[PDB]
Amino acid sequence: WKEATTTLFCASACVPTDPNPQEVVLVNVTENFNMWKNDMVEQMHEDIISLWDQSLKPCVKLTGGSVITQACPKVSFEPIPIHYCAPAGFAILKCNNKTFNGTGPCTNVSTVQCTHGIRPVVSTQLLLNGSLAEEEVVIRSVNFTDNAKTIIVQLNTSVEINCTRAHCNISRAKWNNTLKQIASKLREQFGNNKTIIFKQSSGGDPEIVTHSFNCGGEFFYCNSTQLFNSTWDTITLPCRIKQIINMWQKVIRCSSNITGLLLTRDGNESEIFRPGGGDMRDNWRSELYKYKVVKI
Amino acid sequence: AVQLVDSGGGLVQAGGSLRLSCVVSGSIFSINAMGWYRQAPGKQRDLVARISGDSSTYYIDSVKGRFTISRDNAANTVYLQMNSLKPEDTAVYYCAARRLPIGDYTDWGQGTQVTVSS
Ligand SMILES: *[C@@H]1O[C@H](CO)[C@@H](O)[C@H](O)[C@H]1NC(C)=O
Ligand SMILES: *[C@@H]1O[C@H](CO)[C@@H](O)[C@H](O)[C@H]1NC(C)=O
Ligand SMILES: *[C@@H]1O[C@H](CO)[C@@H](O)[C@H](O)[C@H]1NC(C)=O
Ligand SMILES: *[C@@H]1O[C@H](CO)[C@@H](O)[C@H](O)[C@H]1NC(C)=O
Ligand SMILES: *[C@@H]1O[C@H](CO)[C@@H](O)[C@H](O)[C@H]1NC(C)=O
Ligand SMILES: *[C@@H]1O[C@H](CO)[C@@H](O)[C@H](O)[C@H]1NC(C)=O
Ligand SMILES: *[C@@H]1O[C@H](CO)[C@@H](O)[C@H](O)[C@H]1NC(C)=O
Ligand SMILES: *[C@@H]1O[C@H](CO)[C@@H](O)[C@H](O)[C@H]1NC(C)=O
Ligand SMILES: *[C@@H]1O[C@H](CO)[C@@H](O)[C@H](O)[C@H]1NC(C)=O
Repeated sequence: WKEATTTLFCASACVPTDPNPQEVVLVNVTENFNMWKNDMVEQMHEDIISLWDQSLKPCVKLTGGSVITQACPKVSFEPIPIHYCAPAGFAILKCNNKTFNGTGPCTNVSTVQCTHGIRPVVSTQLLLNGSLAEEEVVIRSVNFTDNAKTIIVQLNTSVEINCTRAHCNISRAKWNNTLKQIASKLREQFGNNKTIIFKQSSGGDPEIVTHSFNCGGEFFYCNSTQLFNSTWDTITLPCRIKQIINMWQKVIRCSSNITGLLLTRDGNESEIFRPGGGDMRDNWRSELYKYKVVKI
Repeated sequence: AVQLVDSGGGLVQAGGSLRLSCVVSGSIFSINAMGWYRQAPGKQRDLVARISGDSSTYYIDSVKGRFTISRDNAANTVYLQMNSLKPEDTAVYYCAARRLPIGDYTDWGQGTQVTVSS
């Protein structure tokens, strides 16, 4: 029984699974987890990059000494839940503390052969269609004292985001309550009398200062400024559909559940928080935090 | 996978010009956006410029008017022409490429050192 890195297999190409799984709590066992050095995140990042490359493969043609853009059937449905599964000689430990911060000892640890159905959703700033936290909202970071270290936020009440083509719609009441919850959670870690400020991303490139995602085969970039303009009838976010063009090859509506956020802290008596992150390893890490791989 | 090679950096004087090159190799037909970051010892990263598949570009305000990012298809290269160079441009520059449809970059080079004196 020791920590190890190995290639998990996948299940729903991937192998069948779950006509009847089995979770099993290991009694009297406490296990140390570290969501920030979990090689499952690296494996899933690589798998998602390969998934996108393979989805782009049928849009090229190898005619002569080059690859040319070609047919491309647009509606390429990507997100179906996948499960990562330990191979022979290994086992996946799963934390069950509903408020686990990701870095520390879990007192209620079960053992599994496969993870839950994880939806590979590529999105920025907002985490959509993910898992929810029981009871309380959770905030997780390697080092809260260290700004520019991404802050992963898991809610307990999801927020419906209904987008059409081109804008998105969020209820002001639900989002107001969500922001209040996040503000109190941040006050817990940064100071009680400290005031929380939500402001727009502090970058410049319009590709990262927006909430971007895939809405029915087309990629949307939405100005999310109306969500981060607060200090502690219906919000319509303006959006633009951008076409992905691969540089080196020669020549509508959807509803989602907002289940998480990615924030970055500034760096007085207050604290400014801005939507950040961008790296998708934090997107996958927001779901693989309560797992680890061990060798028996 | 993808391999990026940065080159071009060196010593010049204030008001001189440089041309950084990022050569691209491997499974490159999934890149939809490349760019140049720069970092000086003791400071945070800085996305200075980026080009996308549709040839649209972005530059930070500090380099708007002095820097130009462009693409050489016949050479699989991305060029960053730096003009009116100022001492505030001294850093290690890395070229980066994105192989996911959105998000931050996925592939990075080894970096090249740009220094300028006054
Ligand atoms: C678990 O801890 C309790 C302590 O009350 C102990 O009595 C019990 O034997 C332990 N379980 C096993 C399987 O050893
Ligand atoms: C441990 O987690 C499992 C899975 O949710 C749960 O069924 C069990 O009641 C938990 N045990 C304790 C002591 O909380
Ligand atoms: C997470 O909670 C555990 C339980 O007290 C604690 O030991 C650990 O330091 C926490 N992680 C932090 C503060 O990053
Ligand atoms: C969600 O968590 C917060 C704690 O941050 C709590 O106050 C609130 O009641 C929870 N909501 C539900 C529906 O349990
Ligand atoms: C967190 O960062 C601070 C500096 O901001 C440092 O003093 C501290 O040792 C760090 N803690 C960890 C666990 O890295
Ligand atoms: C999204 O649609 C559902 C039902 O279609 C509704 O309950 C929810 O309030 C809607 N949200 C917004 C922001 O319109
Ligand atoms: C929304 O939040 C603000 C605090 O930022 C509060 O003053 C206001 O009453 C809230 N609105 C509702 C409907 O709860
Ligand atoms: C979003 O809209 C606000 C207000 O109109 C503006 O200040 C901001 O620059 C916009 N951001 C983007 C990415 O369009
Ligand atoms: C979220 O899930 C719904 C249905 O489960 C789907 O229609 C929508 O496209 C998903 N959103 C994203 C961003 O994948």
